Amino acid sequence: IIEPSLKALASKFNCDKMICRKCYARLPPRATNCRKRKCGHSNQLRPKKKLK
Amino acid sequence: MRYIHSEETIPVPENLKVSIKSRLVTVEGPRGKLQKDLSHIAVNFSVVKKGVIGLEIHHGSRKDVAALRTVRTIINNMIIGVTKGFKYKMRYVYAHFPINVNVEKNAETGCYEVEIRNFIGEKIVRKVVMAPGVEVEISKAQKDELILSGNSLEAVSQSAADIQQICKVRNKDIRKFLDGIYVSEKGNIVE
Amino acid sequence: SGNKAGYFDKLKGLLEEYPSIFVVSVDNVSSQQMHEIRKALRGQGVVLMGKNTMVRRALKTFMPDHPEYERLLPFVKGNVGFVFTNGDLKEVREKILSNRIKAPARAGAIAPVDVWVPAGNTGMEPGKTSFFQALGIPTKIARGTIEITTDIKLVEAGAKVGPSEATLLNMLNISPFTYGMGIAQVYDQ
Amino acid sequence: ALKEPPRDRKKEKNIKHNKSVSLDEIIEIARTMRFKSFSKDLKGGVKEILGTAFSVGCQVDGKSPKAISDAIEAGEI
RNA sequence: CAUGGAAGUCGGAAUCCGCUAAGGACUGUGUAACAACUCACCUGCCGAAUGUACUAGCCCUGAAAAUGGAUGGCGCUCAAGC
Ligand SMILES: [Zn+2]
Repeated sequence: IIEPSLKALASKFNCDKMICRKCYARLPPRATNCRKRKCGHSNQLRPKKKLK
Repeated sequence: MRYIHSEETIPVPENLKVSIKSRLVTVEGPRGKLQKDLSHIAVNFSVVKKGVIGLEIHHGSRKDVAALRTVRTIINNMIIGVTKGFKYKMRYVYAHFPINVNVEKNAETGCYEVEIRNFIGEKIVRKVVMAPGVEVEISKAQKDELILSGNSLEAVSQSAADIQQICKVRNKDIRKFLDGIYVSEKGNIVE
Repeated sequence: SGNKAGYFDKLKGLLEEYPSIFVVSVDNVSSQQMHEIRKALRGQGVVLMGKNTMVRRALKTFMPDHPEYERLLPFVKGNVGFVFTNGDLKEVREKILSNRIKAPARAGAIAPVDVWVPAGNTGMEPGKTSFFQALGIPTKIARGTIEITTDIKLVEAGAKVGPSEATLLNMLNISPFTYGMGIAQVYDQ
Repeated sequence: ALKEPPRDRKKEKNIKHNKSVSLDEIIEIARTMRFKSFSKDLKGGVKEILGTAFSVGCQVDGKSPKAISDAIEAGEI
């Protein structure tokens, strides 16, 4: 098992992210535009699917 | 639209000395000395008062003015580092396989080296060498901590990111396998 | 800004009718505390504080109604209130000083003075001993009551109180904070 | 307590809004027990508070509990 | 009203008033049920701008074919481009 606080710390780096709908890039949680250039800085973002 | 005058100021405490020549900054204080080169930016440095440094840009564009604030905070970081230092902390997160590390001493030069063994039960021994001026220690306050300290934020932070990026899980669901080493706290040596 | 208009006429009307004005410097005091002193002083005097009146009292200085208003302009800095009353100076000197609450710590609150737990018997249920072991305090359970054999320093003066100790301070009814009304200099007294 | 007849058991499962009561000094008489617990400048404020307190009952007939309290035309005591 | 228990926060149906500058019969967390906690709202510091929705100029994404290759060539960046 993993201590609850440590699991929260690790989740920050690989669980709480936004995903662009055009190039599947990882984005910060509060982002509004993709940073990559090949998708044209699109603003069609969705949250990263949770584990359940 | 070009802005005529944009100015910023940096205070300097009465403990250290600073000298600027040909856009080459040298900062020296109680805890050591650092140098940075800013020859790629057109800035005019000046001494506003007895303990205030001024810098400004004339007839700059919107893109050019943006770099003015970037320069100000970088030099302030240099002043803090030479009088207060930096300190990073890291933690180990594992489910089944314990993670063993060995911070061996100086290898006939100033660099420190960290050895990581038994990551998710693999037979690789993986080695990373820190930048000069950075010292790595095993914490005794409590279990599973790495403490990194030094004078310059750029060297301390980049070396810390090197350790985190080397422990990666491949061909697995990363929402389930949270194994790895992560950074958890940033601060100064003093206070 | 309907309530904004009601402040302008209220301030000018009340200042002229009462010849005596007393200033109070209240800061970081619980809202409920103002309720009881308002109820205690409900019969005589009304207390009312709001945002700083940068030009609202200065307008009262322009006309010659009170040449002494312009003398009181620089005294306002921030979070300072005014009291309108007709009573004597001596009776209102300590009237608003009542009901100083014993504010508990807020998980990191700076203790101005060193806090110590005198030797004694807590008397509570011995199921809470896990809280004591967090600080590593030597405790012996006697008659179902946790007893501190030797005094143990909680936190040094001027140092941040530990989150476990700050919670532990609540059930011990000891805290470094006591919140009360602050009295500022009024009319060059 | 001023409710329509008895609150018989097994009848409160459905809607129980049939609690209409008259609006008179009977409610005002019950206000004297509280005696304006929080200021209210004696029973004058308490009467307005107690009068509008039973907002569910909607006072009596056409009159509403809010209108009676809003209209400052009744005697203090 | 509901009820082994539901105190804003299982659920069903209404949304008033005191005191104020402000705190909702409440947007969440949370208790067997209270609590604790969050939000909303107001106050202290600062010093001049700020928010949302639309129009069209240059630039970018959309833009994948077979011998080696063509603004005529070299080359050109406050142009030697518009
Ligand atoms: Zn994208």
